[PDB]
Amino acid sequence: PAYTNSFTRGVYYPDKVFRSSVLHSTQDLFLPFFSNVTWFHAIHVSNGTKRFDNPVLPFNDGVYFASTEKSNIIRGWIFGTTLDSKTQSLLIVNNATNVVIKVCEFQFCNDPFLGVYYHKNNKSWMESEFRVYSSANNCTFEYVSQPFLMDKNLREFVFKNIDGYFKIYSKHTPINLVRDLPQGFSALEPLVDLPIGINITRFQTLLALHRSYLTPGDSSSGWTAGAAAYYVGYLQPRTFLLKYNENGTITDAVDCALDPLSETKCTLKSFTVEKGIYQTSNFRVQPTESIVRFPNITNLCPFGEVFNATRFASVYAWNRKRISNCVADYSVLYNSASFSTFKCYGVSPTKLNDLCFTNVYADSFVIRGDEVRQIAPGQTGKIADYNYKLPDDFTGCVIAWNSNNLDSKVGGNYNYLYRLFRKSNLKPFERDISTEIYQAGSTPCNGVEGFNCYFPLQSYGFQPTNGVGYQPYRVVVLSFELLHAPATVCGPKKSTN
Amino acid sequence: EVFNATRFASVYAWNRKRISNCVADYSVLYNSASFSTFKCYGVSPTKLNDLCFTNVYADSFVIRGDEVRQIAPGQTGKIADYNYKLPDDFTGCVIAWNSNNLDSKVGGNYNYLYRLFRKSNLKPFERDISTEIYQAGSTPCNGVEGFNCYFPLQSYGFQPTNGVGYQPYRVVVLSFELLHAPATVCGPKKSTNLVKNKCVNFNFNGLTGTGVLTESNKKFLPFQQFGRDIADTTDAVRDPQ
Amino acid sequence: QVQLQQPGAELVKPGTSMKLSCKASGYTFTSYWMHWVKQRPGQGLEWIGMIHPNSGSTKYNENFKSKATLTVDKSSSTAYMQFSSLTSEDSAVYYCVRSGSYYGTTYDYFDYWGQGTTLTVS
Amino acid sequence: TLEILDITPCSFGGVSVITPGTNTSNQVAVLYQDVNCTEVYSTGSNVFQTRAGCLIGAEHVNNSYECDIPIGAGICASYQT
Amino acid sequence: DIVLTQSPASLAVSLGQRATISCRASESVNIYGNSFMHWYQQKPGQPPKLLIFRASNLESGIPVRFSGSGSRTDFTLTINPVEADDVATYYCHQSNEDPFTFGSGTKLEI
Amino acid sequence: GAISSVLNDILSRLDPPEAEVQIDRLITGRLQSLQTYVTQQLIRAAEI
Amino acid sequence: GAISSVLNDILSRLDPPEAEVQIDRLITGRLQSLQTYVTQQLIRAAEI
Ligand SMILES: *[C@@H]1O[C@H](CO)[C@@H](O)[C@H](O)[C@H]1NC(C)=O
Ligand SMILES: *[C@@H]1O[C@H](CO)[C@@H](O)[C@H](O)[C@H]1NC(C)=O
Ligand SMILES: *[C@@H]1O[C@H](CO)[C@@H](O)[C@H](O)[C@H]1NC(C)=O
Ligand SMILES: *[C@@H]1O[C@H](CO)[C@@H](O)[C@H](O)[C@H]1NC(C)=O
Ligand SMILES: *[C@@H]1O[C@H](CO)[C@@H](O)[C@H](O)[C@H]1NC(C)=O
Ligand SMILES: *[C@@H]1O[C@H](CO)[C@@H](O)[C@H](O)[C@H]1NC(C)=O
Repeated sequence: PAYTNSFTRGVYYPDKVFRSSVLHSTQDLFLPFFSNVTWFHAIHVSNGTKRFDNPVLPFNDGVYFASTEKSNIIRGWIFGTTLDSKTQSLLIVNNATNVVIKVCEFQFCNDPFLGVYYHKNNKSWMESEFRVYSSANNCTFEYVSQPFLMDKNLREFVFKNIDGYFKIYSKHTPINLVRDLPQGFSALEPLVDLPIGINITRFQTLLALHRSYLTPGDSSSGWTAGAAAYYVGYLQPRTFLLKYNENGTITDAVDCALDPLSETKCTLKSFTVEKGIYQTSNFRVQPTESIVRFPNITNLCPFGEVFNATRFASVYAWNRKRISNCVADYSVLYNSASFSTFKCYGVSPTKLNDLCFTNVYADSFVIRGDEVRQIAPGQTGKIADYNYKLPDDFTGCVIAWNSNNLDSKVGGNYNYLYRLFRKSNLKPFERDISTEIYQAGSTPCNGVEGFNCYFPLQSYGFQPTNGVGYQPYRVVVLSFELLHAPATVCGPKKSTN
Repeated sequence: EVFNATRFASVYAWNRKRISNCVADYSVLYNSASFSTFKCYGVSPTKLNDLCFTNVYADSFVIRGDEVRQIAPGQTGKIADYNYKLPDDFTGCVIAWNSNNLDSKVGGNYNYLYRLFRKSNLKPFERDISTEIYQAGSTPCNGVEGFNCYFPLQSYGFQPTNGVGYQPYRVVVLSFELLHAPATVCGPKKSTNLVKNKCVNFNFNGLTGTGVLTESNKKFLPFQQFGRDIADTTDAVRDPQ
Repeated sequence: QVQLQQPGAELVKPGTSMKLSCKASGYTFTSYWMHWVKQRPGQGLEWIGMIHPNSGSTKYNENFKSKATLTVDKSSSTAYMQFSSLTSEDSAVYYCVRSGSYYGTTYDYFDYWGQGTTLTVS
Repeated sequence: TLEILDITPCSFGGVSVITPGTNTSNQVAVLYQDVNCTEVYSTGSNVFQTRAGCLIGAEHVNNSYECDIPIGAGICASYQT
Repeated sequence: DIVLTQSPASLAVSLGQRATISCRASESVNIYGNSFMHWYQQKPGQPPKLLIFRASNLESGIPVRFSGSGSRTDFTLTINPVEADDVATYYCHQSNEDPFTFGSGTKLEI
Repeated sequence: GAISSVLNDILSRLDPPEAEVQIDRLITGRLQSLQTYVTQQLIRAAEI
Repeated sequence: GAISSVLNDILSRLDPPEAEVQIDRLITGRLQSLQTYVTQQLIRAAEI
């Protein structure tokens, strides 16, 4: 793709309002003056070898399509968001009889094209069949009129989508230029406005393919596609000072943003500006970034104390503490690598800082190392069922870390206990401080101990020699909830350098 | 068929249909007592006949009763912000009438949907039919419904026993725009003979001005209808007839 | 497990006000929330009122607000409800109700209910 | 931190072009009124600084000429070979 | 207040087959993510038995056959292996506000 | 701030009860513009 | 007459639809202040 200058082209009629000797300046989607326009060349013969290349060029809020070919090789265009059956697709077809603009939900083929055949008696290339879409569903609009594409000649078309309307402006002027857009000014009258009502993201040119191409032969004997020369530009929202002559034709225009001189013309609303200094605009330096600074978190929630402490409650007597009315920093909690287990089932731990929850709870308890996995949302386990239960729908963090140094020693930690036997599985987030013997059995023993009656609580054995399976791994379950009340505990307000 | 149709679409995907190349008698609509609310924002209900409009759009959908107020230029709400948003500078008239006996049955009528959750605000006069699951923000979720993510379409609860504010109210939003393009559909005001060189009151497709008409040598291109001057007051008009 | 005891059936004359309570076993009565409900066959269950046994306020539904007096006894783990101007339509089978919460301050779940006593005025 | 930060507003100024007659030429010189050239046609094109502002597009001349287009603060621009 | 309309009321489903019943409240029972809905197993002349005491929480000691689904006003119950004796009247209840209303009733038969 | 800048359109578009607010917007704006123009003309005429 | 003299707060603590009314009150007030200032400047500049 070789680029060429726009050279003050793409100027069309903004509104269907007559004006005579009026220097009316309006802002509209326009092709910027002196813009470097890509001369796409779709199919280039090698020997006559076919090289099919119809790229999906982006719409970019307007296309200044143009072609200098007098052979009328181009026949219609393709407009669509994704060019599939799901999305509504726009079709333009320019046959000899008329122009067909048809909009439906179209399942396009890999190569959308118009197939023509040569008839010996008629000696003309009539349309054999159309092969662009496989199916036509949810059809919305159709338009038929005299073909503008047919009848040296340079054909210009601006395609715009504004408020569900398709704007097409056509102008035809014969030129002798080989491959460059003329260094001249030509306004574009509104050919037709179409209430398509769909969004167009990419633009694809459609080319007529002859019977020689339609044959599976790699070489088209009767047709050559090397003349497929077309230009594609992109329109930008620039204010323009259009000049209407006595007939209402825009003989000339200036693009305000192109250079300070054109900004001067737009300011004075005159194409000829006398020598001097003119306050065209004001220079404003935009902010590079945003900085937010806020004081230290005075009411810092004591997560450091509760997480890092010497003495904790046991699992059966697990302590529930209310973390509220303070701002809590979970960034230090997440960044800390001291804890072996940092799992937040309800919410992603990474974004725990930004969210604000009305009420936060922390549970302190002690379980064996092998049974750390038992404390999990909707987990069936002895310790999980009996003393500490976690609900299926859980919004909180379960934090565990090695506690060999904190409390494990040669002396057994007989003070800590777990409920080996209980009548029923405990409800989630329920405290179980029970001294009941729980005799149960075939017959209640009614005593401290029995053959079938056992005291619920059994002493932990914590030893350094116990190893990974039996070392403490003291576990903390953090809890979150929302009670349809204003949040009083939340992450610290962000501070930037 | 715009108003007395058997079926009307839900708010999230409403029917926008063209009205053009006709004669429009808004008076028979206005005088009708079926329409409970006839608030015209950019126009007047009585004076709709005099005007002539380039394009007429009829947006029809079924909403709950209390939500009628929030379908208006510049009002916030559930329906207004996630389902159907009118522009702040809206020129048109909203027509609403009770439909409890029509589209609400003895059992729960649940075919009408409103998008309860959406990422952000709705732009004016745009239809979003996306059914992607909405994530609150705490945790990412897949397409399957989750604890934190919900299906965005929510069904209206319509029962005959519901009172005002909980009953379906058909709303037809007639949005009118004057783009200076040739007008297509407008009032039934009878055309009269054209008068030149004499001071007359002229109503050329709703300009409604007073002046003396003289034949002009200025040439108008076929697409464009009327000219303008510095004051942006009409300096030349092409006859409609 | 948790067992709540109710009379099998109660036959009374119209216009009589009486106390109905549930004995609580297997759980601490004070901590858990105390609610009440009545059943009428062929008609939906509809709630009565709320009291927290240890230092808790009381609320009732609007239709039956103050129609029946409701109290809680810390001893015997029983909550006593008293009628007022009992009628045939007021008669229904009443169920002892216990409520539980993950964090408190809300009614997350109802864990156990009693068998219920049938207030038949036949 | 117990520190005091003076807030002065971001630099702003009126972009004033210096153009000769449209028939005479199409080249322009741009004056950025009371703006330092640091935060500033593309930059680096014969940038010259004066009290009025950062004058871009015209090269400074040590020789003194009669005023044609008054820039301000004693600077005047002319279209000369 | 909040009214619950159980749909499709009484339902008949074959043994070991998908069964779906949904009751939609007049206004949503979920406050912020968490939902307050209770589904009950009331046999004739027997106390109601819990199935699902939250949006998706399932009571311990009860078969996992009952499943939780739904959001905001609309909550759906799924029973893929419907069993013989568990069929009875089903109630759904909203715990968000003080009216504390329950469902109408949902008869189930094989 | 009025819906349209031509009095004839708003006068044909809006009934007087709510038309009068838009006409008042236009009246205030055009009166401000005319007062500004007349003041500029008075100062310029003092100069002249 | 606007509920606040800094437009950022009214653009933040109100949603637009009723916010542009206060913005109009403030725009009219500030525009009147500039017209007064420029008129006094013109008269003072005529004196100077
Ligand atoms: C100008 O065109 C050349 C090629 O002709 C291209 O490389 C360059 O990017 C263009 N400049 C633009 C688009 O600003
Ligand atoms: C307008 O169109 C006429 C048509 O013949 C042409 O003669 C004339 O040169 C055009 N331009 C002007 C300014 O009249
Ligand atoms: C660890 O303990 C220290 C006590 O010096 C405390 O400041 C810190 O916050 C604790 N870490 C965590 C993650 O709580
Ligand atoms: C449909 O409703 C309109 C508006 O009330 C009415 O004019 C028309 O007569 C109705 N249709 C029939 C067939 O009555
Ligand atoms: C522009 O900024 C630089 C910063 O290094 C400073 O030295 C210079 O004095 C500034 N210009 C003026 C006119 O103050
Ligand atoms: C003007 O004189 C200064 C003196 O140092 C010199 O640096 C500068 O280059 C001169 N400029 C020209 C254009 O001669």
